Amino acid sequence: QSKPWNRYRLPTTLLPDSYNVTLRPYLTPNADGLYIFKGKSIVRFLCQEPTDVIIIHSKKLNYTTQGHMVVLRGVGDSQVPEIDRTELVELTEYLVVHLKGSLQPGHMYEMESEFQGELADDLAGFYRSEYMEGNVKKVLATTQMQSTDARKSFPCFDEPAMKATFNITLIHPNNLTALSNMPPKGSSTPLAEDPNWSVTEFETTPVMSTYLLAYIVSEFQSVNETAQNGVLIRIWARPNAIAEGHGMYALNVTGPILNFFANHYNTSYPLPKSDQIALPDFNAGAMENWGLVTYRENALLFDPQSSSISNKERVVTVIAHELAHQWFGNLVTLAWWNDLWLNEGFASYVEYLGADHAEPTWNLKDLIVPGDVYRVMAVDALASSHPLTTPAEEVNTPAQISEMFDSISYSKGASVIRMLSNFLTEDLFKEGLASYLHAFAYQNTTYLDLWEHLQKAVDAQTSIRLPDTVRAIMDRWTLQMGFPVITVDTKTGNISQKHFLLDSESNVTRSSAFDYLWIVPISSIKNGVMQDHYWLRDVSQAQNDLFKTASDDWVLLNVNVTGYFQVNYDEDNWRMIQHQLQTNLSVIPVINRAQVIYDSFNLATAHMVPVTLALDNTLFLNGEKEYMPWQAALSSLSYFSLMFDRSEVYGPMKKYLRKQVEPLFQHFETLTKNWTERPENLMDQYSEINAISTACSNGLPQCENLAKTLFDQWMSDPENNPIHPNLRSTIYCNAIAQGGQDQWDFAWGQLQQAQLVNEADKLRSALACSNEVWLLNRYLGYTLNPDLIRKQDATSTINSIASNVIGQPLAWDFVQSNWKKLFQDYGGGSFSFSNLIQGVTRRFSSEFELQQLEQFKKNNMDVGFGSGTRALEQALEKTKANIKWVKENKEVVLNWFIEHSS
Ligand SMILES: *[C@@H]1O[C@H](CO)[C@@H](O[C@@H]2O[C@H](CO)[C@@H](O[C@@H]3O[C@H](CO)[C@@H](O)[C@H](O)[C@H]3NC(C)=O)[C@H](O)[C@H]2NC(C)=O)[C@H](O)[C@H]1NC(C)=O
Ligand SMILES: *[C@@H]1O[C@H](CO)[C@@H](O[C@@H]2O[C@H](CO)[C@@H](O[C@@H]3O[C@H](CO)[C@@H](O)[C@H](O)[C@H]3NC(C)=O)[C@H](O)[C@H]2NC(C)=O)[C@H](O)[C@H]1NC(C)=O
Ligand SMILES: *[C@@H]1O[C@H](CO)[C@@H](O[C@@H]2O[C@H](CO)[C@@H](O[C@@H]3O[C@H](CO)[C@@H](O)[C@H](O)[C@H]3NC(C)=O)[C@H](O)[C@H]2NC(C)=O)[C@H](O)[C@H]1NC(C)=O
Ligand SMILES: *[C@@H]1O[C@H](CO)[C@@H](O[C@@H]2O[C@H](CO)[C@@H](O)[C@H](O)[C@H]2NC(C)=O)[C@H](O)[C@H]1NC(C)=O
Ligand SMILES: *[C@@H]1O[C@H](CO)[C@@H](O[C@@H]2O[C@H](CO)[C@@H](O)[C@H](O)[C@H]2NC(C)=O)[C@H](O)[C@H]1NC(C)=O
Ligand SMILES: *[C@@H]1O[C@H](CO)[C@@H](O[C@@H]2O[C@H](CO)[C@@H](O)[C@H](O)[C@H]2NC(C)=O)[C@H](O)[C@H]1NC(C)=O
Ligand SMILES: *[C@@H]1O[C@H](CO)[C@@H](O[C@@H]2O[C@H](CO)[C@@H](O)[C@H](O)[C@H]2NC(C)=O)[C@H](O)[C@H]1NC(C)=O
Ligand SMILES: *[C@@H]1O[C@H](CO)[C@@H](O[C@@H]2O[C@H](CO)[C@@H](O)[C@H](O)[C@H]2NC(C)=O)[C@H](O)[C@H]1NC(C)=O
Ligand SMILES: *[C@@H]1O[C@H](CO)[C@@H](O[C@@H]2O[C@H](CO)[C@@H](O)[C@H](O)[C@H]2NC(C)=O)[C@H](O)[C@H]1NC(C)=O
Ligand SMILES: *[C@@H]1O[C@H](CO)[C@@H](O)[C@H](O)[C@H]1NC(C)=O
Ligand SMILES: *[C@@H]1O[C@H](CO)[C@@H](O)[C@H](O)[C@H]1NC(C)=O
Ligand SMILES: [Zn+2]
Repeated sequence: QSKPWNRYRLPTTLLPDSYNVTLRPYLTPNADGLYIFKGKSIVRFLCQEPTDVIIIHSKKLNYTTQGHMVVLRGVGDSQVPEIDRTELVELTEYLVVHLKGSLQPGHMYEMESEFQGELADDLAGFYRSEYMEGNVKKVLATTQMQSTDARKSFPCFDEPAMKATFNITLIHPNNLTALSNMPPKGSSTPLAEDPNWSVTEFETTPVMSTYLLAYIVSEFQSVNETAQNGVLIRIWARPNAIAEGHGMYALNVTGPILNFFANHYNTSYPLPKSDQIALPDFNAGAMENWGLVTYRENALLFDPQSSSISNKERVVTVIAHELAHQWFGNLVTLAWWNDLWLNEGFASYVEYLGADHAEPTWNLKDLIVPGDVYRVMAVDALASSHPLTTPAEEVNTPAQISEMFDSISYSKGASVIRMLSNFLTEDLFKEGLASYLHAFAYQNTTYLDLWEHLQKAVDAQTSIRLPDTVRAIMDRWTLQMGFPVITVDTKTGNISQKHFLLDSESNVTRSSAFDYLWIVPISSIKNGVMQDHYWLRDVSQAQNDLFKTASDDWVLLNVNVTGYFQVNYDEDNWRMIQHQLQTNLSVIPVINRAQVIYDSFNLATAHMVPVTLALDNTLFLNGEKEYMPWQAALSSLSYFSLMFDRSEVYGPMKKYLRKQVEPLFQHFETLTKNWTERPENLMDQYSEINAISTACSNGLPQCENLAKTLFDQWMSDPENNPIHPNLRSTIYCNAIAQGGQDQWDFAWGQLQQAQLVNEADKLRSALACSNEVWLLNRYLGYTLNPDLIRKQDATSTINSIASNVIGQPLAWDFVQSNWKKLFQDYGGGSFSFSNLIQGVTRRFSSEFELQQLEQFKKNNMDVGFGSGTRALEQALEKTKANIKWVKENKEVVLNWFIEHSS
């Protein structure tokens, strides 16, 4: 038999009841420059099955406990066995307490320890974060337990189902504020041994998972609101950020969001208070710690004076996402990491619902389609994809756990759950969801538990009828990878499904229990009129008159793309759809106007329609005012720009896009009153942003003029920037492009003195738009100077230069030549050679450029490629694919653009 301390999963012989944890960060280094934290903990646990060994998680902790690493006591009048020895097993991250006798079933024990670890700047466990206020480097102490890092802060049974209550105490400098999951018990008191420190105890948590604990010591201040029901709401940030009002939007939306979810979940917010904190350079983005959610600054803070509308959208949705978890994930927790998709998928879906409550005019629910659905289909339409579900017994190590957090989990998770809610109807979905939350509150679940509760709700009504059980249906979408293309022959109404792969030559080797057949919910509209709903059963082919048309009619499947699939038609039907969009576009829902474009380009890639059919699907856009369909086109064509923008194809492409976008440009010119005032709602602001971007980058003289006027204006009065934050990135870029070193030097100055990251980002990126070789090269010369360009921004800046058709050869030469600086930057901070390689080689699409990539690889003898080693092979393989796609497409595409550019 194997020794349990060499297994990655904990025994089930002992379960925790409750913990006391006292942590003390030392925010002053020890002289060799080491930061530490000290801790003391007691865990009370119950013996379920007799055992002579206590196995608990511990990671990078030194123990200073008197005697062995722990002291062990009986609770009440329980006797305790003597300890034989305590040992640390690093691989499985265990503290192992060998006893001289056995613990007894039904008895409770208390295990006490004293310990310390590094308070490292490593964003893991209890860690430090350094940042600037004026001339002073500030250091705060914060946490990130997700997923398996609670054990790095104190010894604990560190699996999500082993829930317990926690009594947290922080010992901290007396002028700093201490925060945790729960409110403080009362006022802090001086530490007797050194009154320069204070002691803050927090109220007992509810029964909860280790990965959701948080505790923070900082100088941060807050804005506050007390909801009607007494729930205290705070936004925490740097003193200067709070003073500038940058927390106000977050504060504005939080209350409405929490209220939405309490109703949505039919369950009261389970905590006395809600803290949200903006952390500078929090690389994890956001973390849903129960009652103390952490965010990176740019995710939580908003500056009205400098920030675009998309910045506002990012804030409200990120908040909605993390707050969703305060019920789904935190109150009811998935028993194991193999089910992470359900948790993350669920939040990734309802983030739109919660945000929609806060901003009900913005139509935010739509954004899941571009943002998650089409995003994840790009990777789920590969042979190298994977099922949402993973057997629990395959997910053991901290590395395997981390692999759970990917695109499939979040975005497909969101997509399939949204499909589910839609085919059940939302009211039914909510009833099952409430039932599930009430049944399992403060406990753990698998996805089968959710299915079971949804089934209960289905079985309790008569109106919604399904072709099979909730499980059986969802099994098709969760146990196998990928998704079907549904193809309709409208002459007969024959309808088929096959596993959709972008690469029509690809070999799938992952087998499916279902032979890649799905049970598919199919909505459809015929001549602008909703039809009866239809289910494709697990068959390759079927027939229904729902999908059979006359010659003047059209049909269109998957209304609003609720279903996780793409749709192809016979050419006649495609043409009727096209005719419709050409003559009265408003007959077809805006999301579907986008879909037509998204799907057909994917179908063209897969060789299932000709590419010209996809391009025909953009012809209607000259009368399209709305954001989404235009965004579908821009996303689908960016590859065409990337392949062709150095070729004869490019002039007719530009000309075609100029023709298409001119009327939209004109529309907004009037609507915005000569560009003085933005459109009202989000979608229209977005459409305007894209229209100006598209107009300018394609050389519409009117947009070019606008950019010069505004940038000249700004330059004549630097302190009063006349350019609305929504339009900044285009106007900066186009105007630098048009100009010389005057514009360039001016924007360089602004960059150097910018206080706000986002504005710095815009400037950095616009500077790459110059059409002077000498400026781009000089600029390249700065990117490795950490005085002029932050290191974490160097490869980004190089990529932006590479993106400039003129800066392509300059960047490539620069990367080649200074590659001999992996050995400055695999050592001194990561660097992401991987993203740099992809960026600078993205364009490569000929034999000659392939020969160059090869010849550059012949610098294998030493230096190698570091974290970009795999990227470089991807590059050579992507280039081969580009070579092949350009030979197949260049002629057909050139002539289509010539033909349609007037
Ligand atoms: C986990 O932390 C809890 C909070 O520190 C502990 O509970 C507290 O124990 C204290 C003493 O052990 C009690 O404080 C006072 O101490 C005096 C000492 O002279 C005692 O007489 C008193 O009982 C007590 N105060 C009063 C008003 O009587 C606290 O009563 C108590 N706090 C609580 C219960 O909220 C837990 O003991 C500790 N857990 C373990 C396993 O050690
Ligand atoms: C947890 O305990 C670890 C093992 O006891 C500590 O790791 C040791 O850190 C020492 C530095 O504190 C290093 O030893 C020497 O330190 C002296 C002065 O600090 C220096 O003169 C030497 O350069 C250094 N010796 C060497 C060979 O570098 C040890 O490197 C290191 N030992 C091991 C086995 O890793 C941790 O510091 C300690 N952590 C905490 C938070 O308490
Ligand atoms: C958090 O919510 C607050 C309350 O809803 C918002 O406060 C609103 O700020 C608006 C922008 O500053 C103000 O709108 C207009 O500002 C112009 C500029 O001077 C004035 O001419 C207008 O008179 C004024 N509004 C009106 C209706 O005349 C609002 O005054 C103000 N609304 C309220 C109710 O106080 C915050 O904007 C919001 N914070 C963020 C970051 O979104
Ligand atoms: C954490 O604090 C809580 C709340 O004070 C402690 O809960 C008490 O537990 C004791 C001993 O089990 C019971 O007698 C009390 O009735 C509990 N009080 C409440 C309000 O539940 C809990 O024991 C503490 N945890 C640890 C490990 O000491
Ligand atoms: C908390 O107290 C510490 C110690 O007095 C203050 O930290 C000093 O701040 C000054 C600037 O005012 C620096 O020049 C010192 O080097 C700091 N010392 C240390 C160890 O950081 C700190 O400013 C106080 N913070 C608050 C919010 O009151
Ligand atoms: C959970 O939902 C139930 C059902 O809507 C709520 O209870 C209903 O509340 C309405 C509101 O006036 C009453 O008229 C109904 O008679 C109630 N139905 C039942 C079965 O009691 C309940 O308020 C919700 N709970 C939470 C915490 O949101
Ligand atoms: C994981 O969650 C399950 C429920 O999904 C917990 O099992 C329940 O425990 C409660 C309260 O102690 C009992 O009332 C139920 O009868 C149990 N349901 C079961 C066993 O199916 C289980 O305790 C949780 N696991 C851990 C380690 O806490
Ligand atoms: C639509 O589907 C039907 C089958 O369900 C196809 O009709 C069959 O054609 C085969 C040709 O070998 C005949 O042997 C069968 O007897 C036909 N079944 C009938 C007529 O009911 C038809 O070809 C399909 N048409 C499409 C996909 O355009
Ligand atoms: C398709 O999505 C659109 C939104 O893009 C839905 O239109 C919404 O309809 C509801 C009910 O009338 C209204 O609350 C919203 O005002 C509508 N928004 C807009 C922008 O029109 C439409 O309901 C969806 N269609 C289907 C069949 O689900
Ligand atoms: C897939 O197997 C086929 C055999 O039909 C082979 O021709 C092809 O090269 C293989 N690999 C790819 C990526 O197409
Ligand atoms: C276009 O269709 C919409 C929705 O069916 C309708 O209300 C509108 O009258 C139509 N417009 C024209 C110009 O026919
Ligand atoms: Zn999440």
